[PDB]
Amino acid sequence: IWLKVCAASDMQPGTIRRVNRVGAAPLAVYRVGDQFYATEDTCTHGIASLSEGTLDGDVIECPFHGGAFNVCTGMPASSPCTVPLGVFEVEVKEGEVYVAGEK
Amino acid sequence: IWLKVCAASDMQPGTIRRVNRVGAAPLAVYRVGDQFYATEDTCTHGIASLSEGTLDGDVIECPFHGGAFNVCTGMPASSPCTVPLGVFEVEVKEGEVYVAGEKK
Amino acid sequence: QIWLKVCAASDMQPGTIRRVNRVGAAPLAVYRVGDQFYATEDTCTHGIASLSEGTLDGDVIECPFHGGAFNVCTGMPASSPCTVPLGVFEVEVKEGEVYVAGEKKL
Amino acid sequence: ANVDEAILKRVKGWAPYVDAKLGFRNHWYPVMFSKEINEGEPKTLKLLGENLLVNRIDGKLYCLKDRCLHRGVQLSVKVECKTKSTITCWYHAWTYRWEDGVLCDILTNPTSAQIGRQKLKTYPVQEAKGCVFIYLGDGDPPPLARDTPPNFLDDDMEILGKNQIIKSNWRLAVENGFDPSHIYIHKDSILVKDNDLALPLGFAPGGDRKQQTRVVDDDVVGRKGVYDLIGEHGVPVFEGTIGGEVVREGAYGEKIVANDISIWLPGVLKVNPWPNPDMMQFEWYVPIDENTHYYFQTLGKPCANDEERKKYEQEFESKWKPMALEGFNNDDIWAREAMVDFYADDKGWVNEILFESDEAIVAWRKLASEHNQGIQTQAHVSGLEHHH
Amino acid sequence: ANVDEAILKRVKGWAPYVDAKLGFRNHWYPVMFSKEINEGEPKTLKLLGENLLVNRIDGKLYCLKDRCLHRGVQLSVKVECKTKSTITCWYHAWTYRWEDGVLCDILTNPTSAQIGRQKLKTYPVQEAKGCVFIYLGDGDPPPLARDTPPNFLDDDMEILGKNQIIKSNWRLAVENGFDPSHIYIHKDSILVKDNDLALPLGFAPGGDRKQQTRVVDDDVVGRKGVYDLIGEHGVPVFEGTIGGEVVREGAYGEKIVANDISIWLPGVLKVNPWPNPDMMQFEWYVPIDENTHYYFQTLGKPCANDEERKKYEQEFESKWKPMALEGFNNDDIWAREAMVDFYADDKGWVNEILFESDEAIVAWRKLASEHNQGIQTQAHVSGLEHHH
Amino acid sequence: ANVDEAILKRVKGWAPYVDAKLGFRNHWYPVMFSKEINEGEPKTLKLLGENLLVNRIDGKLYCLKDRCLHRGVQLSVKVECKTKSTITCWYHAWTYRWEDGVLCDILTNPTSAQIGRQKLKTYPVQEAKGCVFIYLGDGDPPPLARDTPPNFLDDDMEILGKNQIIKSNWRLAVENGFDPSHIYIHKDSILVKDNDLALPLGFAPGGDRKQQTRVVDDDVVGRKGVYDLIGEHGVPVFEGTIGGEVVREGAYGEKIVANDISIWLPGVLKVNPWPNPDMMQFEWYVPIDENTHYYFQTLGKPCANDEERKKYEQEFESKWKPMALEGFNNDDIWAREAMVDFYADDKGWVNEILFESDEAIVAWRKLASEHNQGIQTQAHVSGLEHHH
Ligand code: FES
Ligand code: FES
Ligand code: FES
Ligand code: FES
Ligand code: FES
Ligand code: FES
Ligand SMILES: [Fe+2]
Ligand SMILES: [Fe+2]
Ligand SMILES: [Fe+2]
Repeated sequence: IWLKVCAASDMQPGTIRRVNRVGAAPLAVYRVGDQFYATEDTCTHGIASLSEGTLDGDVIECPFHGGAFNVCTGMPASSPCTVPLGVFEVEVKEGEVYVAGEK
Repeated sequence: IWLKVCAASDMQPGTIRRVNRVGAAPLAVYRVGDQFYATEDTCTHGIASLSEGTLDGDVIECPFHGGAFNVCTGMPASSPCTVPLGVFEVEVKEGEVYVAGEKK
Repeated sequence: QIWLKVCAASDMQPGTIRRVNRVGAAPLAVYRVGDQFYATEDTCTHGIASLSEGTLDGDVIECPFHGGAFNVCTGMPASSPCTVPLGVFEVEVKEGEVYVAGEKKL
Repeated sequence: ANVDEAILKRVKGWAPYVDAKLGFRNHWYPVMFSKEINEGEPKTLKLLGENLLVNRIDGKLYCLKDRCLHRGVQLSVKVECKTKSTITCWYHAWTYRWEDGVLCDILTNPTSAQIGRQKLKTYPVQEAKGCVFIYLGDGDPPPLARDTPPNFLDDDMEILGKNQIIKSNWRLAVENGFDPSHIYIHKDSILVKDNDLALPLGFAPGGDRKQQTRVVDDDVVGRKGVYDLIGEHGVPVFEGTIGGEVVREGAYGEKIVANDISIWLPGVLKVNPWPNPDMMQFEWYVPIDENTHYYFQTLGKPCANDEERKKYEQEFESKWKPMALEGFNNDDIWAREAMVDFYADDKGWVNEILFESDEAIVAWRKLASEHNQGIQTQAHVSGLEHHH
Repeated sequence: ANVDEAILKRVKGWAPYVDAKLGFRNHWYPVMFSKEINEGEPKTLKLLGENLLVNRIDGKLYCLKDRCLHRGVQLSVKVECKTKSTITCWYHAWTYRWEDGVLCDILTNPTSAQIGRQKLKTYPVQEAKGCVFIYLGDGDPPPLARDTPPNFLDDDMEILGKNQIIKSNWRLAVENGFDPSHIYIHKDSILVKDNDLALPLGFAPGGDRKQQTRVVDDDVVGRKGVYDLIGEHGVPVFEGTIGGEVVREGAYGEKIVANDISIWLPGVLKVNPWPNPDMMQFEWYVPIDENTHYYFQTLGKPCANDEERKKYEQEFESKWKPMALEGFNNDDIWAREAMVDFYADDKGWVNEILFESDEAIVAWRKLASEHNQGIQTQAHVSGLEHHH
Repeated sequence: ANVDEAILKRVKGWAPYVDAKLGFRNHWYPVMFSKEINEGEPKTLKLLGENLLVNRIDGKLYCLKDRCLHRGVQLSVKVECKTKSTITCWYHAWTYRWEDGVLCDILTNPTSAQIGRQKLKTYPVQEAKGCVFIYLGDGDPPPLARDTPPNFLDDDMEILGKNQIIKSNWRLAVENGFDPSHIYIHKDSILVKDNDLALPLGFAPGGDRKQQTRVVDDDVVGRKGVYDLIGEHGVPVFEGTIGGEVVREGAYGEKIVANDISIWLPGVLKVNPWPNPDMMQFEWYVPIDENTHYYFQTLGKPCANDEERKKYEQEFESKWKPMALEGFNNDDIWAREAMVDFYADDKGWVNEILFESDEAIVAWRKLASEHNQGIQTQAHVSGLEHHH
């Protein structure tokens, strides 16, 4: 059920990686420090790719309008975003990053 | 001519006390530091009760529009007030405060 | 005259301006920046103001009319609304005497 | 949020009210009469600064914000209701359900990921006494009774009225209506003379300040209001004098009316009895934007059967509407307009010089400040803002 | 504080003047002619941004601010003068005395504590030469002569004229009037041809800066103004050229006029002789608000008896008024309007590129900045604000 | 800086574009057709907020800023061209040469030190294809081809058109024109039916983002633009559905048009072929001020001789102009106006909810932000400012 995304070391701290999924909506994996999180990649306010946004701590800022979400809860942190992001639990085992298939 | 207000000790410095009078307009008694003063209670700019206002030093600020008066002279201190407030003589006799209940 | 006698170098304090009137020509302004002397037309190129009645700040003179300014060394505008460069006139001190050129630099 | 902070700082007794230039959010407001909106005929209107669309589907009313989520155009520029339960934007065909505002389809791109993922703002709408009320607020609405004067909803109360747009901020309208001494402007009223009404020029206050009004902080339904009791111990003034000489007189009519006057949140006045001993007047001053309001007037009369209500409707159209609602209240309209300049820069809220009868207005300002359910802001209109 | 501080800091030579967008307070200003205000018929007008009311009682003029102290409505909306010496607000009947503005009665509540304790603003009013002057200021006024040009008040000087509202800030009107080179816009005026006047196209200045004008600040009457002396050493331009080719000629008429031009605070121009060798023109540019002014025109001609004084009037109506005041000065009107945009944002005061003849304007700007009796502010209009 | 910095900070992907409310400086812009400006007949216009004067002397066009250097009035209030190569301000006669804007003479003072020492702003003007282009920029202009769509300048391309002022900011016009899904508003166009055109309702995008457009920055002439390639991998929508049921169908005509759609800086759209298989449409959305733009429409059709040019001209006036330029695009005009409110406060740039086809507009916003030649500011209009 889980999806093997990459090696933890493939991502530098404070970076975002877009994870495409054939026949499904892309996801975004965020590395906050040594912690990893994942949400839907598409901003809920438009068509922007959050992985092309700015990560500040555990808050991802959308590149289009400055809307933002807490990558841990998926809840909006800044307007104009109002619809919560889909969250996917992530677990790191043996230096490998896995992202749940569902929210 | 004097009206029994209260014991000087019943008022902490920087406080205001309204003095209701039978068949007459209310008065306001202010304790600035260790001295007492009195004026009409009604703001001259309207119908507000100055005793519900804020006292800063010897200046009372009206709760309605922020106008203000010097409680010692009754002279306006802040706009929109322009009409001098009536001041009443106060007297502290043996621990208790008294107001002239008669315009100075 | 090629060189116009202005005043004694010692007659000018650092950071001061002196107006030089000329017969048949527009007035000049002589500035003392530190121990050096510079000169330009006195009339602000943006209007009819006299720069010698303005404020000198370093090597930049500020016009008293609208706040425009010029660099007294190059004559180039330093602050809007001035846009037209000032004519600059060479200044030399001979025997402690300040002399300003009668013709501006090319 | 709507007024200079320096001014709000000064009016400590009622800062929220002074700030509420656009009105109070989270309250019900009447905007039109039931007969003004027919099946499948969407109608536009602006309330609390927001452009809205109301439609009747299978007899029931629905309200959607008249602003497409996509490029912000008003859907009403070119209405396209392609199915009974939806409305399609004329620009790129984003389609919304009237029922819940959900973006259910997009004709220009049936594969869009936005479908089923966005929702256009909707507002509760309820019809009562032939009047259309909209809850301009968020979340589950309170009972309509909370925002209406006592008895307006009585089973036997027959309501008839008139509505129009007036050029003045809603508050100026409220204060004029509840103003005990404003009756002076009605001294030459045709209604007073023709309906032989008793109408003084004003009142000489009696009793203490606390006795001048009666604030209702709560009801079985939670309504909030203030009653004008200046006439309880006050002396009616029928003779107007200047320098001791008589220059005017009040109306010495026999009919005693308006002995019961109250103002209620969100801003509706109840005058009883009026304009006749067997009737009541309920009027709202609804905020449209910062400079205008709906002057929603209604006259109520208890009627037990269709005979009484039929007679009432006839009396209303031939007498009460033209003589009272228009003939009497028209003077209130220009009075409100006359106060616009003084308060337009928000400075009137500081410079006004009040006198005794204004105790009623002050009570209302404080009540409104303490119990309104929210201050409408320009941000609510364009889109709430917040930066983490 | 009427203009951006950054701009004021730039115009060090006349910042007060640039800040005086609403005009100078504490000066006399003509607003209408005596014949326009009748006994017991109050007239409204706006002066320096303030709405005023002027009434004539027993032949004497009185001025009250047209704004009730209570809710700030204009009393003029519905004038109620119930006794010869008072005016009653139409709203709640607060009554004021024309002579001192004291609130002497309130018909809606004869027992109010406000009675006798409040006072509506009044302004001194004086009639001279058939003109109505209002002292828009505080305290006892100075003599009218201080704010009038020399000779305007001469015993035998008969004054006639017209007044109207023009769409431009008062300062643009003043500068255009005192502008030595603006006569170019009058080169085709009918008065020029028809009255055989000598009128050049401009002037080639002569002499030093100080010789271009005569600043008057030693006048015993207190008058403060400036004389335009460009013609004393300047060579008048009668043949305008481009590339050395004559493209325009001045007017080679025989009548010598306008050899004496002066501007005086608060803003009145005196042209002598004009429009004829035996006449004089006095014109005020009175501030109504930041965008408008009264263009109060007057023509004077000595008259020793009731006759000729009548012939003067006949000629005024037949020639002087239509040919000069209108035919000549009408071009000044659109010229003023043409400068509105450049100075509207206050930036024209910094970007203007002046030339030699503007020395006269600069002199006026400096005189006005140094000798004005006060800067009118919006606070004066709404109500002065302060914390002592 | 034309927009609240807080908003600009939010739109990091295209802040320069959002800030360019007045348009992009240093680009060529068409403002009228050659036949509209005749010899010795000065014409006024406003471009990028600046008032300009255009004149034709000996067949050549010249452009001068319509604002005298002296007191900032528009020379056009009263045009005075006293010599073929100059214009004389009607106020104080400052005279400028059309060729270089140099202040060459001053009739009111031939001795003025300003003569030959000041110069009025001038802008390059060029006529191509019967269109008048003005380079609203500073310094030597780039080749016109840089600011025109491909083929517009082709030797045989015959250009005809129409121009008008539309009440909307130029960017709303640009985006509507390049908006792939806005074709929905044209579904009932007479042109579509009356010319047997195939026109879907919209498109179901296919492929990735990059494939939705083609960003051009490799053109040898330096032109910068974007091609809308939504139809390359997308599925045209011919059956519009709500709840899965067909409620609207597109047009099934035989003529294939609009194969290539591209938008180019400074803001000109090229649709090809259109409105017929053998024609092209080139339209500009020229900034006049922050609220309006010129909708400069042109249709191009290859013509090999005077005979074909005349034939085309006749078909243009009788069919293409009324049926396409007006009958088809008129819907674009009100669509642009409908977006004004949402974006007027600059908040729409943050609150808009975009969907897939907007990828085209986003590409344009990014290209414009990155390759524009300068942001026009209000300071450019009033006078550039800078402190030492
Ligand atoms: S598309 Fe992300 S904030 Fe608008
Ligand atoms: S009532 Fe006191 S400041 Fe107004
Ligand atoms: S005259 Fe010097 S800045 Fe204008
Ligand atoms: S603005 Fe409504 S669908 Fe695009
Ligand atoms: S506003 Fe004038 S008496 Fe109330
Ligand atoms: S404003 Fe043009 S010459 Fe003076
Ligand atoms: Fe009323
Ligand atoms: Fe003139
Ligand atoms: Fe279109």
